[PDB]
Amino acid sequence: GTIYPRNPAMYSEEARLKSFQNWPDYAHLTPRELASAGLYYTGIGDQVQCFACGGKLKNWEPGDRAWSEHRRHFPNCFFVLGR
Amino acid sequence: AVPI
Ligand SMILES: [Zn+2]
Repeated sequence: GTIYPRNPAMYSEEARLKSFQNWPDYAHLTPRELASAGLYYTGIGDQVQCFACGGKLKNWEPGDRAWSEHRRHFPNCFFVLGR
Repeated sequence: AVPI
């Protein structure tokens, strides 16, 4: 194909959800919301990554939403643009 | 959030 995900295994929303097993207790966004927006836990801090574009997001602020941060910083992501 |  003409597009290719940065992380094929994290193609699955269920796989992405599992990656949050050790999501830190201070991190306020839910695994459900993050995984739905294409994001999985990198295992470092509150840093997540998109399976599709490979962009990383960290240092989440109150009022941040997963999708709106993903679209704001990585607008040309195929997952963002396919939503 | 902050992007990388
Ligand atoms: Zn993306």
